[PDB]
Amino acid sequence: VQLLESGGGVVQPGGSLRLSCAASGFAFTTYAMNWVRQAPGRGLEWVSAISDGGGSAYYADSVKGRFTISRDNSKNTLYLQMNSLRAEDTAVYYCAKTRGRGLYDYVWGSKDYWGQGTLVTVSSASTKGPSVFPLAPGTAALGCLVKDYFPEPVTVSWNSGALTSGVHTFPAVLQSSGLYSLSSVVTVPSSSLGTQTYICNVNHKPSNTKVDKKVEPKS
Amino acid sequence: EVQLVESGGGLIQPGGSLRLSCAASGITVSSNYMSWVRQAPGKGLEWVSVIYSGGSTDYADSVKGRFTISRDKSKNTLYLQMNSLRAEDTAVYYCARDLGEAGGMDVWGQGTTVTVSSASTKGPSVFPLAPSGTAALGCLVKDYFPEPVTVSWNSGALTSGVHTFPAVLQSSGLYSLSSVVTVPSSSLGTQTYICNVNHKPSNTKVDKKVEP
Amino acid sequence: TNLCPFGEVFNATRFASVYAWNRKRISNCVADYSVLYNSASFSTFKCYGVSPTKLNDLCFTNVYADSFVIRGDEVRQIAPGQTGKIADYNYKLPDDFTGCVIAWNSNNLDSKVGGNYNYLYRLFRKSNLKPFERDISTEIYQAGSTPCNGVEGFNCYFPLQSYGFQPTNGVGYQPYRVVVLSFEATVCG
Amino acid sequence: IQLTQSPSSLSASVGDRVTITCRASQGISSYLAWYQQKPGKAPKLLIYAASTLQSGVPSRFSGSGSGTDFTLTISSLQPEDFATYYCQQLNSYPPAFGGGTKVEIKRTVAAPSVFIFPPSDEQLKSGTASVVCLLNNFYPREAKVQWKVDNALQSGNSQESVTEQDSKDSTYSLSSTLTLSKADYEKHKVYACEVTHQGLSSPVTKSFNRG
Amino acid sequence: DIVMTQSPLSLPVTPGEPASISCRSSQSLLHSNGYNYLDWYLQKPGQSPQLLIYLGSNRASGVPDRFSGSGSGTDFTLKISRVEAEDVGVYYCMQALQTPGTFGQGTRLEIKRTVAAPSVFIFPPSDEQLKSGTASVVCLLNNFYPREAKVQWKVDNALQSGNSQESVTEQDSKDSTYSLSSTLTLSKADYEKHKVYACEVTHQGLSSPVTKSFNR
Repeated sequence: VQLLESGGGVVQPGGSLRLSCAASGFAFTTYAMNWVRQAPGRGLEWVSAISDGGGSAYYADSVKGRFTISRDNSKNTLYLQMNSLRAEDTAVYYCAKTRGRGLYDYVWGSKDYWGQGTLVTVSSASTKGPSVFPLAPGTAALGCLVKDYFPEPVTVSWNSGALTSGVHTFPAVLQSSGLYSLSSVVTVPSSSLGTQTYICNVNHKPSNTKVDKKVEPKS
Repeated sequence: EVQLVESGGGLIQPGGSLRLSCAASGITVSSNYMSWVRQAPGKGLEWVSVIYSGGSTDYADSVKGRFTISRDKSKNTLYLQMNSLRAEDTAVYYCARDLGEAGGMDVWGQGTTVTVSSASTKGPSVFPLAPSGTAALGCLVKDYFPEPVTVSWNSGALTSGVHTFPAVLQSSGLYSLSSVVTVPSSSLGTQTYICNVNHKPSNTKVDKKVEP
Repeated sequence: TNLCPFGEVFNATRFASVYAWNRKRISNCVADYSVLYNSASFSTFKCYGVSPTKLNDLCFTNVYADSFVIRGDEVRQIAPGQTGKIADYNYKLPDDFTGCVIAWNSNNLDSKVGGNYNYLYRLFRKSNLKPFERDISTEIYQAGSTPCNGVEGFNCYFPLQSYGFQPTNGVGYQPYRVVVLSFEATVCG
Repeated sequence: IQLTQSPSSLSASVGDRVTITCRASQGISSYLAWYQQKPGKAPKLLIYAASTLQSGVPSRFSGSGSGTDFTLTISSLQPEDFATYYCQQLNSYPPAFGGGTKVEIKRTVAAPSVFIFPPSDEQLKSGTASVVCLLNNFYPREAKVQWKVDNALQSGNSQESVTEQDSKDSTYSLSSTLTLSKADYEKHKVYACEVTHQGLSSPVTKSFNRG
Repeated sequence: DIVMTQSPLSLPVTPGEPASISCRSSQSLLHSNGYNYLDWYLQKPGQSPQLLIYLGSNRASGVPDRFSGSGSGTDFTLKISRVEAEDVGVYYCMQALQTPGTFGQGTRLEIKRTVAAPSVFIFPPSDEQLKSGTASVVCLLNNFYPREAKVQWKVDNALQSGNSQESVTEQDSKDSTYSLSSTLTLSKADYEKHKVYACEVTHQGLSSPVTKSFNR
């Protein structure tokens, strides 16, 4: 089962974006699904819920009128268009599938499987893909400093996914300017620096900025 | 709460006929797909038959024309008639509620063994295996037909150490097993050991004391 | 004046699921039943009244063409006198049938990678369907003795399961579009 | 369709991650259910729809797979997990089931304690006499047991039956049985059981004389 | 809007011990048919939530036999019989009866473990940052327990106070430890103008505060 979510990025305050979520591995046409969102470090807030063949939709008073949720069961994909976007609407948006298909198994009820999440940021924009500089290396660690990038999320991986053990990508911090910057490190045997090449694959996509940088020692 | 409990199996001469029952509780037999699955000694699981809610019935080719499946809705039991039985039909027969692909057979019966032989029922002889710090003693259940013999000790008052071997078939054609329990070397002269053998096939119940 | 529009039912983009079959009534027309029979682009074509030739040598009151998609392995149930999960619970043609069943593999369109779950089939019903019935309910099936109060869960099964068509399945479990024309004047041949 | 699971037998220590597979010959999407059958008891549905765990089953069991390659994993083996496991095809009416796979549990070596038991006087009155040798709580399952009457190795009369693995200490038991008539039982005085086993420095013999 | 509140909002446990989060609502959630419509979700670090309990006491598909929730009407309680490292996350309760779904503020389970000290490391800025005008010096504390630690930036042994910024990760789900980075953002001019930049790290598992340093 998979609820994969598309869309997401920066839109101007007072603007309009539409998130799609595409599901596979379940009936869908029989299950009612909802959209839940949560603001960075704030807890979860409910947004909307639609029944199994449209025809029934409920939304939070805080969103009545601006967003409209709908779906196309022919294409097995749920959407949610929101307009009049403001300061308080920037949060990660998750589609969830409700558990039951019976009645008394209310359409905005218990959510059974949730989506990975797609983040929407609402501000007078800046969209700069980052600078990627080498953190220069028994056991020892090396890492990437992805500096001054905007909006969120940046995703780091080492050796195109082969490295994931000991890896620590930290949460981005917002600096005196409004740009972001975070650093990902990884610990490895001090002796293997000569035989294996460490590559960090920084992929800040919302500015199409895939950047692999080899990380090598300094003497 | 929810439990299928079968009965009706035993020894039946070939060409013969037999009917098993599988009374459910908690599950309505007439409202699900209930199937009969059977397992031959040392082999895998073979589906025998199924009866949909709707009333349709399906059977494996090895059983078509000899066996019929049905259900008494007013007793919630599901039965399966066995007719013109072969030596190939000897097996444990389980009945379970097939839930299709919304889960599998999730509720199963306890199983009721069916044995299709030309032989007759002989009851066991239960001579004692006795002791010589830990010491062990046990009962020996010799020459019975068919299975099964059940052995308990002190009516369930002794279950620690007790081991009951799976029976072995002898050249005679009958079976034999031995149950053994290990006890401490000081219980001999104060505790009383009595092995209760029950062979339901011949309605024979024997209890035997075991002295040094 | 013009052809019966089979191009509307056989060469149509989407097919209905079996539990909720589609039916098109056909009238004030007449079409050749010998481009279909001599099509050769169909794996099945079996009639139960008379043969596909004389049929277009006759005129009928009204002709209906029901259409849905099942597993190829169940097409043997779209015929009079059969029993199965499709002829009992989803679709049932009468024992006095007069008409033709036609069917072909659809694995290029109805199957998807990762499974196509738009095709449902009823899997639980407390009694089979009467001939040409269409049941579209979705009420929780109660399979125990205790009522379900409208909550899917144990012995409380939502009645429709999904064919999980994937292109790498076996041909006895791959998508077969089916069309059944029944005959009871306005069209002829 | 036929399913073919493998490895037919498998054996691994407690705490190990164990994986069994089922190969279907045609391609069955996600219609497979995995059951577990403890000896003497009926099976238990462990998982349906390839990956969905059945209510009540512990979480250290999980399925993955689709198409023709299905996998059943026990992420951390516990002692009571020894059984037979069988895949089944949901969706084809004659429900094809796989042949079965026996998981046995490994352990530190354990020597067995041997004890012999002469025939019961109550028995001899009937003409047949049954000497029995018992090996208790040993692991691995393999052991030799040779009878010696007087001091002759016997061959052709003994028979042994081993039990299943104990559910807690994963150890076996075994009894060998010599079968001779009362006539021959009384021709001889010494009866011995020579048991050799991996956990034994050198063989242990346990005999007894008539009377 | 039904209001939900759970307590505590911080529950510190030790592997093998039980934990118990309680969550109570404004209006009763008993019966829309005989069931209590209030569920429990868990959200691990970097992950989207997942149902644990539904309709009050019904374990979700896949969820461990160690999790259970009880109560009825207005008083609910989720209890983890034996806590495991892999269970650290935030747990929210939610009512599913009325139209605005509402959840709790969350209860952050923190996992308690043996004190561990951070491996400290410091990286000099890249050659490519300096073709930019700014220079960033990272100091990393890796795999340390508790989250209580403070690092100081001193150039030529002069304490820094306004440049360093820190970001910490969440607790691991295997080792149950934290890591933290602190970075000095200077200008090429001001960096070039010193010799020995170093990091001073204090922490409860470090008897003598460790300090690493490099020279331009």
